[PDB]
Amino acid sequence: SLIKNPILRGFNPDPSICRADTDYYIATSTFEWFPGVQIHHSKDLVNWHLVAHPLNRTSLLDMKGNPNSGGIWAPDLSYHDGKFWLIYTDVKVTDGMWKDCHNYLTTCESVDGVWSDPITLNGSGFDASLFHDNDGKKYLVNMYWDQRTYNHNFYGIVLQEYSDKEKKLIGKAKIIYKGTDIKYTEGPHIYHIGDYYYLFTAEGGTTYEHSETVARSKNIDGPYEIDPEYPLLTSWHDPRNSLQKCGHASLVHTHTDEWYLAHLVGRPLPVGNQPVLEQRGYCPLGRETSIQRIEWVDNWPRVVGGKQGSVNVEAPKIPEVKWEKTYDEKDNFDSDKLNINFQSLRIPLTENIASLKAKKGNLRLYGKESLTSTFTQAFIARRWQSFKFDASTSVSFSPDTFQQAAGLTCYYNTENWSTIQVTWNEDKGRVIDIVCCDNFHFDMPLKSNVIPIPKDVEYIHLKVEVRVETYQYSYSFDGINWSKVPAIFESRKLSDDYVQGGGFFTGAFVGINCIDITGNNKPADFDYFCYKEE
Amino acid sequence: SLIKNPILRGFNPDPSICRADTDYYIATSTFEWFPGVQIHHSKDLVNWHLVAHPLNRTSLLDMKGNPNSGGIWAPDLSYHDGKFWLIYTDVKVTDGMWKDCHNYLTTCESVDGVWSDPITLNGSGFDASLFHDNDGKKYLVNMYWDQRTYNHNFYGIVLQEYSDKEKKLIGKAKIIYKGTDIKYTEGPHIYHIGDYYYLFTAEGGTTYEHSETVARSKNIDGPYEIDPEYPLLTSWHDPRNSLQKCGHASLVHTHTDEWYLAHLVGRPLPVGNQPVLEQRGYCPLGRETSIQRIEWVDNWPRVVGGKQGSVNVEAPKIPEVKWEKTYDEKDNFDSDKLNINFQSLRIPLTENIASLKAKKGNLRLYGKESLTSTFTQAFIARRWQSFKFDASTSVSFSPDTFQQAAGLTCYYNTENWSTIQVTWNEDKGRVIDIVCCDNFHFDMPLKSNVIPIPKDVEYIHLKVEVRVETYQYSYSFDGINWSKVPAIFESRKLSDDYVQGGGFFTGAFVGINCIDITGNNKPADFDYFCYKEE
Amino acid sequence: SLIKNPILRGFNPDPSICRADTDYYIATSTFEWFPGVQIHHSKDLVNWHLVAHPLNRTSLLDMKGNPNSGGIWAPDLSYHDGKFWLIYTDVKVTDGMWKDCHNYLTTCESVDGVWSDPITLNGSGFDASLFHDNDGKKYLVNMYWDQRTYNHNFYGIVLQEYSDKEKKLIGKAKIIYKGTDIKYTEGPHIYHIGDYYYLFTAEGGTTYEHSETVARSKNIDGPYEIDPEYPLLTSWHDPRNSLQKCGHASLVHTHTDEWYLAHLVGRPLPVGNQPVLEQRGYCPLGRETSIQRIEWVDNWPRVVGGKQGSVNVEAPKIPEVKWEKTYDEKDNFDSDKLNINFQSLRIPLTENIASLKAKKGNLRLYGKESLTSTFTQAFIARRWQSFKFDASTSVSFSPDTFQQAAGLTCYYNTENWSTIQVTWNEDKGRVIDIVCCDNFHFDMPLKSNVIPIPKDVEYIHLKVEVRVETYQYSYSFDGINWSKVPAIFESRKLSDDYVQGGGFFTGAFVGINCIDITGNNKPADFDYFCYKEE
Ligand SMILES: [Ca+2]
Ligand SMILES: [Ca+2]
Ligand SMILES: [Ca+2]
Repeated sequence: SLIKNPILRGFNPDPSICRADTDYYIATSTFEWFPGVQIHHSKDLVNWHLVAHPLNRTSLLDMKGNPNSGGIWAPDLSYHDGKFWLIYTDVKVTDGMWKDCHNYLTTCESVDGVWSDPITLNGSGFDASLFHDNDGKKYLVNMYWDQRTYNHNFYGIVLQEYSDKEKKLIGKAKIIYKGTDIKYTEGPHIYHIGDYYYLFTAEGGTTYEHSETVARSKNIDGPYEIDPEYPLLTSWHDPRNSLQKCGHASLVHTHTDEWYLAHLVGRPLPVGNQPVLEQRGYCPLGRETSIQRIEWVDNWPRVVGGKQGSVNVEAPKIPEVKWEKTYDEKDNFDSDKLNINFQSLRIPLTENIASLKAKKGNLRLYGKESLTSTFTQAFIARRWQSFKFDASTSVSFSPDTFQQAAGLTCYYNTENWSTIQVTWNEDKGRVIDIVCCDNFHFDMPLKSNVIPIPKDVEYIHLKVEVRVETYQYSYSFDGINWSKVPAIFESRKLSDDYVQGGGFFTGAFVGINCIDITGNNKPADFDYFCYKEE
Repeated sequence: SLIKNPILRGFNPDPSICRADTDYYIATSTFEWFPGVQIHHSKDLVNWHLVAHPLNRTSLLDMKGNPNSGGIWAPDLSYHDGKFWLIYTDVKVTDGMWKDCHNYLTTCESVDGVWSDPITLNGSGFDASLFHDNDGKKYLVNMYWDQRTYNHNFYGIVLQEYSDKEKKLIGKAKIIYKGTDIKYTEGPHIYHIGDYYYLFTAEGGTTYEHSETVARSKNIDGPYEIDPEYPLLTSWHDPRNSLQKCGHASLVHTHTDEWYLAHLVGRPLPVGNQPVLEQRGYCPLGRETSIQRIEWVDNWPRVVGGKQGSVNVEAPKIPEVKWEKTYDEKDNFDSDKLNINFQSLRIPLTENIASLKAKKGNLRLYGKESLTSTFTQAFIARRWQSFKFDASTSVSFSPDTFQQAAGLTCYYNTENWSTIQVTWNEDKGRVIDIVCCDNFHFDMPLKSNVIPIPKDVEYIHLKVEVRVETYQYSYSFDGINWSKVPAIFESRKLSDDYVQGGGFFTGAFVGINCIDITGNNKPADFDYFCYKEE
Repeated sequence: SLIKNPILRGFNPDPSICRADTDYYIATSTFEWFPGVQIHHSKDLVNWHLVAHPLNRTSLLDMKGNPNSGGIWAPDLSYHDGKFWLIYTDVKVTDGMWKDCHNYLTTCESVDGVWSDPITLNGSGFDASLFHDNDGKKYLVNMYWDQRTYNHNFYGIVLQEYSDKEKKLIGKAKIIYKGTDIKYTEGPHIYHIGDYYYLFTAEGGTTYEHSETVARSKNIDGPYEIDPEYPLLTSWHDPRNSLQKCGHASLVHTHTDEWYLAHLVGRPLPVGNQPVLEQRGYCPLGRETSIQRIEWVDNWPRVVGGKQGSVNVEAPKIPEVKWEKTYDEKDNFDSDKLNINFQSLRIPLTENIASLKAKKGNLRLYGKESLTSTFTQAFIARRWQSFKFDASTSVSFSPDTFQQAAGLTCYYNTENWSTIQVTWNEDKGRVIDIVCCDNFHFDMPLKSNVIPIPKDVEYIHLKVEVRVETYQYSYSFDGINWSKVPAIFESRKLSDDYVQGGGFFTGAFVGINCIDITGNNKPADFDYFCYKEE
């Protein structure tokens, strides 16, 4: 069988792969999207399904007010002593001389279970990872941040013993490794294999310069020798490769005695007839997860097929297990549980923000704050996972002020989004309008040419057609006949590469929202949500 | 004798003056500074003292993660039916096409008591104010925000009945007034006096273009006719006047049948030999509160002495009552209660952040997040209230990493501050260092020329000398002999006028903090805090 | 009758008014536009006509390569000893800590005669002016530039005797006046009237803060006393006045013993429902010339009708004399003299750039450099002189590459313009296209939708309709039926107030050009040029 990369499409960065007997799991980072930490499962490493988000209660994860691309950075998922261990990081400051954050540990018998109250770790840097050694000792490793303005911020990798008995870090923390001249040394994981401790790190930063390198030591404290052939993984030198930004990896040893390496990538939109070294590309699907096969040479791991990483990869010798889709293309909102592929921003949804119970067969969003708010938005959304797809919904809404709007939205962060809305105007009553924000530049391109909605229309149908480099919205008053709204958007503008600011770590979403600035919590009822990839 | 403006110095904007029998109060806005809403008291309108901050627990005010210059905007303090009524606004979004915010009402029989849990009002704009009519009815007025990108955002003034019985706004909301051509129409207050309802509004924005205008109507919902002589109050046309930005006013009728108008102002640093129309000034003391005498002509109020506002103002006919200072110039941290002049950022202090109990005679700050964090800083500060002063402290601190730092800080917001710190270096051990941020540009100007601290020094004394246009830090190991540190700072860079971004609404502070990025909560012990104006 | 301001419409700044017996003249600045210095004539001060541009040969004026808004700044025209004297300034550096410039004197018996080769003066500042005293002595006054970065650049007014006999400045130069606290002291002119030397200066800068102030002395050297009522002229304090930016004035004493004051102004486009103090306006007609009546009070001049400047002004007691228009609404290019309302950029036109002698009834432009070049553009243009007008042309052109284009253009400077062009495309052949530049942001909004021109079309008609806040281009293949190009432009973007950079001193023009990058000098024949105001 063949692995066809990427294995986890759309926004799914920083893969932490972990084996539990013959089950395989990957944890990916979720940043401001709630509930936190995606966990996907596989039997064969080829086919994956989404199965859990452990961080689903305020006591585990409180991101109210968190900056864009703050919150959950690279997660670390392990399996030891018969249970799963999750190290996660809440990032509070995403730019400037500091990166204030807090690391925590939680555990659970199963990935989809009720995770334990969190244990407080440290905050010396992000990318915390829990290593379970073969002598029963446990160690936390993370990057150590140097805020000093005349120094590179990535001071190296710190190691400190973790005591499960005391439920805290113990002993002295030590810097064990400083990285290579590529720098941005982060993503540490340790593996004790045969004669060595192997320290895997990401380097170069999570852009086109991304890489993974491996160092080794006979003792856990180092010093570590660097692979003479470093990096292990990178496509920096090959701008034509389908998989770019190859780094932030983690290693798995299969029950079939084979070796695979999960890592993030970006897949740029077509760059066209433009300088291939200069214009490396825009990635609206964010950072995704791929897996490479590893072979060993002179006691160093090496990527089969070359450092750049390959698209089609020989799968492990395991019977094929494909999964049915975890969502319906047309979700009629007939269940009381919101589909696992939907997230909301920063905080748990409550019945005062969203309800599937108020009116059977509908999702009712009670209007809250605007698309620019980092507090409470009545907004659920799912990832773009293809460059070509249709998404649609229909909504009943009776706004009586321009302070009320409900609609379909393509969204990256609070200053990068577009939306088609049902809202209201003094002279025309209920109308369809377009609103967008392009790195904090706001526009309403239709101006007075909004589209009036007849009083007798109950559900207004709204659709977006995403077609690689561009996308466009349409509406329908009968669910059959659609009309195009003349605002065409560039997909590249909902990409990690385009958005401004220190945090550019998520990806494009498509979703539905209800805004009510007045405080009246006006309800909008959505009859369905469609997502269909082409 | 005479009132000498400003009556409330340093950061004290948006004055809401309120009479209760023969006591007078002014509430001012506090934004991200906690506890919220400053209330000062006076018998005579001449002498004022700081007495309360009602919003002092999370159930009233939850500002964790709030943007700079979000949180508490203009407050509204009234006295009716034997108790005080405070309307306040928590602003969550301070820039862009929306200004997401939430208005609330709380009451108390005394300004310094335990205020009631907040009643939820609306969010259609800020500057909410509660008007008690003489027929038992009550109304809320506030600005109505228009987010549409092709429109000015200030749509006018909205009115809605408030029901004390039902604990909520009732009936329909109505736009009662659209303002003049100066626009930015906000700060609405209604006064029913004789035959008229008078509607006061601030206009022009809280910059050098600030003003106040009065309109009147026979009925509460208008139409309102505008004073032919508008504005009531403004120094926009007079760049040389000592008081600038004159606006956002409230009216009081004294028990001596006299009329006074509290309003905000800015007092620029000397502009020097520079064009007086172009460089209107930098105000490191933020917006302060002044009060003018009012006289009535043809049933319109008029500012005695001219629209620009005067520094010296005839006092009401009340026996003078002066107040003891509300702080000591040298605070020895000898009491279990932190001085009323100190605030912290956003959230309640807890014993895990700051303690006066852990080591009596010291304030112990347990290190938390950096100076750039909008979450939890172990940082207490007080307002600059003069252009010339000294402030100093001494600190006992044993950092073992550059991730730990404690010191004296002059601070405006998370991207505008400077500090002298006890911290640590690999080669020199404990050292004194300088850090600063100038509109998100960071620097550490001493570079390798940090100042080693001898192992035997227990408390390191730190001082800032503020001298109008500039300020500079010094240190001492003995408390007697000071050494200047060669980094000279510009006071104008800690001013409303200098700082970048949509929220520029506080003012300069000086205080003491402790940072510990590691997560070890390393304690710094501060023996005293001095503040002495020259 | 009444004078109706402005008397000189469109780009006509810095008026230097001059009486010669019973003729009145006003010179205005022309910056990079050639030939230099516009001179208008009048018998009555009510009716004006454009009659001369003295600086019409390279020996007088060499601006090849000059920065936008460099070249000819405020001119100074006087009449004395039977002839005209013109002081002019060629500014080579328009931004930064210096304003490198050179002042010159030329003379002529008539304004439309052949002016003498220039006498080199000084360079210590711009705004040079020649004062002829009644004792036969003559003096140059100009502003004196201070480049020091910590100082305001406007050091005051320098005075130095000029010797007609020696053809140079003689003796020592002296600073005679430092200006008021408004600063930007420039535009000095001295008038010896009765017992005083009156020194008039512009202050505040040529923005909405512009003004004129008068000071006086019994001796030419000062000290000068400043008018207690200063300024003499300004509308800074009155944002609603029709005439804004009132300053940079000159005084005339008529032969009827009356006093008038020529000055520049800006007339902003409608600002709409926007804060009147904040958005003072965009002026696409640049800075225009107005005239006020002067009365004397206590030996100080005073502006009749108030300092702000009036639109309607009592005329002097002189018979009214009206002038024929100086252009045909439809210019058929039948004369071999290019119409006086046409200028070109920087350099004299030669028969290799533009010729009326190549084909009778056509203006042939031989393609040169792009719209972005400060060197050689084959481009002639006339001022926008109303907010509402049609301009059009028809062009015969056979481009065979996208490197060749000819058409109609609205133009402010090299990085602010738009144009409709006849050009060429690989797939479609000859095409109509649109190109624009918006503060150095370039766009071609039609993209691949360039408009094919049929092979048999010999003249392509091109037109712009300017309609206050917007304008739009159209074309016709038969001169009868017109098609609109779907692109709408904002008139405010061709305004002094919108353009970036240190020099913002001209105004919008409309004209015709031919570009040929290949070096083939391909000819474009223009059959007519229409300009009709409405
Ligand atoms: Ca349904
Ligand atoms: Ca003490
Ligand atoms: Ca012709």
